[PDB]
Amino acid sequence: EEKEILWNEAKAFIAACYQELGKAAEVKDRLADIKSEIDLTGSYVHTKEELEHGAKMAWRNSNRCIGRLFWNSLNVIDRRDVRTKEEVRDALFHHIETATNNGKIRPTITIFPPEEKGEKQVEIWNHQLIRYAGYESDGERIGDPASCSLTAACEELGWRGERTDFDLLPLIFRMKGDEQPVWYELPRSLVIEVPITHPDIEAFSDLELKWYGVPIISDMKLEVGGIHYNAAPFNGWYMGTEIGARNLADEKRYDKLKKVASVIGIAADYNTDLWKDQALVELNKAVLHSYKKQGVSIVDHHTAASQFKRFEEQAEEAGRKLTGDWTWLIPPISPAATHIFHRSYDNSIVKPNYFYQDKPYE
Amino acid sequence: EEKEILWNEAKAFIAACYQELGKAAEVKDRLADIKSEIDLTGSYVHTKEELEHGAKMAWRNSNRCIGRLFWNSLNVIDRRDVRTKEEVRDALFHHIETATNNGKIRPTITIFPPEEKGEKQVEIWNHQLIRYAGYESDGERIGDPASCSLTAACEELGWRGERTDFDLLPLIFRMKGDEQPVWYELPRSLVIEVPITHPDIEAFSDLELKWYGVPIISDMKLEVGGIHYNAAPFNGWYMGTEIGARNLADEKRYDKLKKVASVIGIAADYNTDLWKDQALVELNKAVLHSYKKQGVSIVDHHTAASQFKRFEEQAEEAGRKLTGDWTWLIPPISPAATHIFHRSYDNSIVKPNYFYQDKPYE
Ligand code: HEM
Ligand code: HEM
Ligand SMILES: Cc1cc(N)nc(CCc2cncc(CCc3cc(C)nc(N)c3)c2)c1
Ligand SMILES: Cc1cc(N)nc(CCc2cncc(CCc3cc(C)nc(N)c3)c2)c1
Ligand SMILES: C[C@H](O)[C@H](O)[C@H]1CNc2nc(N)[nH]c(=O)c2N1
Ligand SMILES: C[C@H](O)[C@H](O)[C@H]1CNc2nc(N)[nH]c(=O)c2N1
Ligand SMILES: [Cl-]
Ligand SMILES: [Cl-]
Repeated sequence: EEKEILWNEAKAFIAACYQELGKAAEVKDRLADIKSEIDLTGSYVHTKEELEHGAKMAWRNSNRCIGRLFWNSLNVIDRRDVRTKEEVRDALFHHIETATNNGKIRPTITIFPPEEKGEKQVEIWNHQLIRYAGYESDGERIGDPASCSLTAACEELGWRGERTDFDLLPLIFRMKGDEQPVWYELPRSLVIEVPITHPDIEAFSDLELKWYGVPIISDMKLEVGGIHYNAAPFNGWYMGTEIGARNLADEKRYDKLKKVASVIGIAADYNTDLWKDQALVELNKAVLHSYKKQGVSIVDHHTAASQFKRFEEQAEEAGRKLTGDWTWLIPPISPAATHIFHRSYDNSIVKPNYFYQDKPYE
Repeated sequence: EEKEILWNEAKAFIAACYQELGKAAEVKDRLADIKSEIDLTGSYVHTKEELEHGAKMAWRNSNRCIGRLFWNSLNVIDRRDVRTKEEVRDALFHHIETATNNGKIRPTITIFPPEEKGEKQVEIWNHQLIRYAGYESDGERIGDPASCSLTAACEELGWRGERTDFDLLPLIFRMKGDEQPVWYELPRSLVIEVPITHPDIEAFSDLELKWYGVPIISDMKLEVGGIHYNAAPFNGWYMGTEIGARNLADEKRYDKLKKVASVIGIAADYNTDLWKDQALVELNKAVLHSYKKQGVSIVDHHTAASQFKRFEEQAEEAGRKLTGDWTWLIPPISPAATHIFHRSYDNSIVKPNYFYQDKPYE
């Protein structure tokens, strides 16, 4: 039953992948080899080209990603050879280091062994390799509320945070065979952080805001040709809105708009003053300014939308059918100022692709 | 064939309408009367209660409307008795006058005779009873580009605009039997306009911006129980974003962001400065300020979203299933600051409702 699914997804992937690579003739043989490998081993193994390209195709088919223009420049690290929790840990450390690149962020994915019989070889508990801890107890909210579950789950296993608003969560993952996951404290020399300051408002530094430079997603499954790489952390650079309009602005997150309104010298009393809208912009101006001033890669939503437009154009020219999720593609600040707002997108799911998978804890 | 459709939509509407009104017992008889009326006349006629309520239900089911909270306070004018183009003209004049109410805008709908055999008795060419003319010739763009087709169609019939950026388009509609539509110049004493000024920036008045106070939609069909009221102009007040983030901001409209950026003293050179986002807010602050300062009703998107939330709550409490269009419900400025952004809506179409119908010209 399962070997039928795997076989059909393999035929589809190889025939398409080799067509884009220009190896349409090599399809016939590679198919037969796969047919035997699935017949005997129950699962086939990707070549380095198939894996590297399949990961690039997956990014290209991420309907909710606005930065898909550079899908073909994805730096792919093949760590399907790891067996010990030290190799995995070091691989995670390396990914952070190489992807950060002193600030010149490289879109990188590290690929660990896939699910064998649906059985995870590696199980990463982090949603992002670099994230801030969250604490909620006695009506006291500290840090990132979105990380409350993982933080508590980490603290159930002997980890303890300093209870600042920006405690670096440890790398926590579980091996196949192990009943409990292990956790490792993040070497702070590997983590670039950016303090948020305003280009013309010196009082903005009184807010003492900051964020990590590199978003490394580690809660999604890379699916390539029937093979399920559940542990494949990937990263790009930030679109400024993600930090200033969601992470630091949301009431369910850092909730900083009232404090931002105070330091910029506007009242936060009346809706018709649009103080939230005004605070949102200045905060986002501060974020972009701070990242550029530090030398950490970042993109504004207007530039990102322009890049995504070229991606649309590039897609049509290559004969590729375009897919996208309008609700996620539009930026949370001035969405009507982008071309994305004024056109529709097909939200059909095309494989290879990245799929969200629920965490073992909460 | 048709009389089957009309009969089923009549059963559904009357049984539901009379249930909400508390006249569930009167359903049985009224149904039978309708059954005979459709049998003989080919179409039935609504009572004043059924029409008034059906129009309120239609507003309540407008998935793309954020201001549905006050659906039950809709002022319904029943002008199904008009026969001459003077009665229709005066009815249109009256609607404008009563709905404006010196600035205290009343949500009002004027209902003209429905399509008889699918044949329109009245055919309104305006998209809004009050709108600005648009001119495009010799690379010269004047007025509202969205109104270019109608403006040219009006000028084909002897009308001529002064070619300012805010020429009031004439009321233009066609009668059943007439081959051509008639046009009437709008009595300017009936039209409230609001000059746009900034609360703290005196240089904003140098832009010489303004907009009409009342949006009166006249391009949609009111469908109530199988009956098609193609000509039923309705109005509410403005949500500030509609004027400042779409009408005056869009490149395909008035395209004022660069000029707004200049008068507020910011550079319009770099994307990372977020000058578009910053200009958008200040322009929208100016719009809300100008309407409140003049005494013309208006709502900000934050207040509107709060009102729409009560509508959601009211819906659940009444046992009513909620329907909405997320893509239209979110405001084009700071959408993530509203609850609407963080929840989903069923975009199912429930009747009675308002349906868009293409204009006879372009
Ligand atoms: C080059 C820098 C990149 C930028 C600026 C970017 C931008 C974004 C943004 C803004 C989102 C939506 C976040 C939200 O508002 O919720 C997103 C989603 C996503 N991006 Fe990208 N992205 C980048 C690189 C990548 C890379 C390298 C991959 C993987 C190969 C990727 C795959 C995805 C996926 C899978 C999602 C959806 C995640 C989910 O389910 O929520 N992106 N991207
Ligand atoms: C009370 C004041 C009202 C406000 C503030 C309001 C607000 C809005 C807004 C913002 C939109 C979307 C416009 C856009 O962004 O494209 C909308 C759409 C709509 N509203 Fe309302 N509305 C109001 C009253 C009414 C009334 C009185 C009716 C009719 C009974 C109505 C029916 C609709 C319909 C049918 C649409 C969709 C029109 C289309 O197809 O584009 N609304 N409303
Ligand atoms: C590679 C990459 C780059 C970038 N700039 N942003 C992202 C998205 C980051 C991101 C941040 N916060 C939240 C999410 C979504 C979380 C999420 C949660 C659930 C339940 N289902 C989903 N499909 C997704 C994504 C990814
Ligand atoms: C009663 C009412 C109040 C209000 N504040 N806004 C509206 C919507 C006004 C409005 C302005 N510009 C454009 C539109 C949509 C035009 C439109 C165009 C097409 C092709 N299909 C549609 N369904 C709709 C609506 C209606
Ligand atoms: C494709 C997209 O859903 C469509 O163009 C919607 C987007 N949201 C919108 N929002 C508003 N206010 N008005 C519109 O016409 C639209 N159009
Ligand atoms: C219901 C709604 O479509 C859903 O919550 C979407 C809206 N758009 C979004 N946009 C972003 N950036 N992130 C999200 O998680 C969502 N969620
Ligand atoms: Cl993030
Ligand atoms: Cl309008």
